[PDB]
Amino acid sequence: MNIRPLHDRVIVKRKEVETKSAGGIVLTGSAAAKSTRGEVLAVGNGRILENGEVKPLDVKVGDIVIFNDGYGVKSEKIDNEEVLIMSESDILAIVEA
Amino acid sequence: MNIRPLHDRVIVKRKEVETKSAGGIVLTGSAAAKSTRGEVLAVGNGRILENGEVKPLDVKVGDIVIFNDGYGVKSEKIDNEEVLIMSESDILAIVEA
Amino acid sequence: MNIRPLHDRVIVKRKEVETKSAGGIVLTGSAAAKSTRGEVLAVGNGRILENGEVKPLDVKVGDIVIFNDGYGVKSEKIDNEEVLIMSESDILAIVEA
Amino acid sequence: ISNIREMLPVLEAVAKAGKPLLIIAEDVEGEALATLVVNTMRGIVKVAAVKAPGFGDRRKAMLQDIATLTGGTVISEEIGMELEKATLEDLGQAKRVVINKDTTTIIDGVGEEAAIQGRVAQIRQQIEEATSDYDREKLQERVAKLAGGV
Amino acid sequence: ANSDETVGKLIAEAMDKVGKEGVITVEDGTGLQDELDVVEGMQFDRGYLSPYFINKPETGAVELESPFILLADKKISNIREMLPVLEAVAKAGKPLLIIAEDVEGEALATLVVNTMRGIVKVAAVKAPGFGDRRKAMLQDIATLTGGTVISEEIGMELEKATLEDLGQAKRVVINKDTTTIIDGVGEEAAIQGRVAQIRQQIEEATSDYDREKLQERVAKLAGGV
Amino acid sequence: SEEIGMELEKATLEDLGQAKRVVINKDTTTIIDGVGEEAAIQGRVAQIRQQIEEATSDYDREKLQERVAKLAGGV
Repeated sequence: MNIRPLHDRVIVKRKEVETKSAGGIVLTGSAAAKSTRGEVLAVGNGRILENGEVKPLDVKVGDIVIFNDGYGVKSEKIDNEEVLIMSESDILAIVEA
Repeated sequence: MNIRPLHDRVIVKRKEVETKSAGGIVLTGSAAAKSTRGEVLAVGNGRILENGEVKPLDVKVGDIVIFNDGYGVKSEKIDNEEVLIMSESDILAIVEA
Repeated sequence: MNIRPLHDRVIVKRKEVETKSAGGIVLTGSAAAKSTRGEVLAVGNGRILENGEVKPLDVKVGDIVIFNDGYGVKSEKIDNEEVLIMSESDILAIVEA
Repeated sequence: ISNIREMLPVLEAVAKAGKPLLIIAEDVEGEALATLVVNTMRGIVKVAAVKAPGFGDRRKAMLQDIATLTGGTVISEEIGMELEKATLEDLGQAKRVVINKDTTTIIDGVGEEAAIQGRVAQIRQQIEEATSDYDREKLQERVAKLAGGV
Repeated sequence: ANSDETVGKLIAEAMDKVGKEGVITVEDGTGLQDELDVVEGMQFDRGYLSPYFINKPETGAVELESPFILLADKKISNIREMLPVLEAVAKAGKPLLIIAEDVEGEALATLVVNTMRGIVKVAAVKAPGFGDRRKAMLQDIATLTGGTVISEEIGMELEKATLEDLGQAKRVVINKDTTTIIDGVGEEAAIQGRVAQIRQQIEEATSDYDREKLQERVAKLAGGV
Repeated sequence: SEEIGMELEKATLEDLGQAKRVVINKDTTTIIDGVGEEAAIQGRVAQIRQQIEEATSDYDREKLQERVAKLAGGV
């Protein structure tokens, strides 16, 4: 037992804070670039909006994702390590192309 | 693998910042005209609003488009290059006439 | 190719700024009367609100219209000339009587 | 001159005609000045920009006198002339213009001599009405710049 | 000097080294004995921005061998402007001297991280004086280095500069007070055209106090102070 | 420090110096006998001493003399 996302909810680890060697060259100082890239840890059941039969979420555990660092997006420790909790809709995207 | 738009979401490249030779004549200085024209890079599945059967988005990859530079419209690097992420409804239009 | 309105969207040319000879008599100075009258240029498909079968918009190309100069109403160049982009509902009316 | 956004159709028109240009206005904003520098430097239009002389009513009067000399029109809000609605017929012309860090000088207008004399006669009549001797001298300079020399 | 032979010979020697363009100045001396200090090349009275750049701590100072020099108008707000130039210079491999009117904390701290850990060898210094004479002296510095002054007025983004748009010198040396540059890459004929422009404005100089400041600018470009 | 780009959160026990004893009062702090290498101390003393020879302010030259004295010798 950790704790489990509800309906419409996803849990992810933020990849980095700052991709520190800029371009692959310059070693950046304090830039504040909390990474837009996350990676999926848990996925909460399905979406239970709209009364009828429950829809599976289109994200899955193992996915590498991008999300909005918005008001809805929360962060807390799994064990002792910070991970982020949000809705499928505060997520923007999953590994294409 | 890049990362992929969700349901109702579209990814586009902004064409220019400033159409620099005004009218085709005058070479404009600092005007701040971040172009209203984009061009489609990826299209996220369909729209999953309203419970029932999923609707395909009416935009497609290869399209040249106009969008609102609004609150909903986000921007981030594909590889090292900035591209813009938004809903079908924050998009205004696709190449008519 | 110009660019095309989405679902629920309409494109129009604003008729005048200032109907300059007031009453047909007095030649008005700087009054700021950006005309409430527009004329239709393009009409985006139909309205795709509410899941089921798609409804045609009740406006058409060639129509002379009145709209609200509100927050929703955007303006941009077709070729080099400013025209206005909005929803069917930010439009108020089409040529009666 | 707040923006190049006002300036555009005149800039298109003058560049297309091909002649150099002198911009008189009460001030020029950073966007406007920087854009003019980009156009001159890279060769699109040959343009000089200078500030209007003195202040208030005598600045307005001297700008009309400058227009009478050049054979041009003064663009103002009072006449209801948008900068955006000016054309190349609405610009005066001179044979040569020369400008320094301190001083501006214009050599030999296109303005009609009879119009110049009508405007000189107006200015001269107000000399005969001049209660302030200090300002009468300033009226004497305006007659002298239009006709004769200082 | 009322029959003071030492004063006479010191001035004869100084006029010797500085040249006709060169300016000789008088200051309170450190000791009982008179001394003469002659500097050739482009020296000006602005120090190193941070002490972390010190690559000669036994000289108390920074020395950079064959550097590119970047001249910028206004403030360096971020490394976000700096990036493509930083990538380009690092990839080329040469040391670098940053001239700008100021450097912001994010920019200065990032430069310290890169120098300290060895990625790029970079010194940062502040522009001399204020207003129009700072702008003029920055053009003179660019003429000496054989470089381009990056400014908003010319419409040059810092982000759109390239390595062709940077001047160069044989050596640069910098202290806590003073900056000095040894032997430009700027073309001698261009230097003389710019000297001739500056010299012509000496002949126009109503303020004698500012005429001296014009004399220093001619002297720094050609001759010594 | 921030200038070197060192987060307090990213420091380790290798990045802390050490002394044999430390003693502290309501006014005064004193440290007895460092772990710092003597050659490094002398290089840093030599840097400080060279700036004494450059010191235009006699008042601040005394303050440079105290820094040399605290590092080597006593006050």
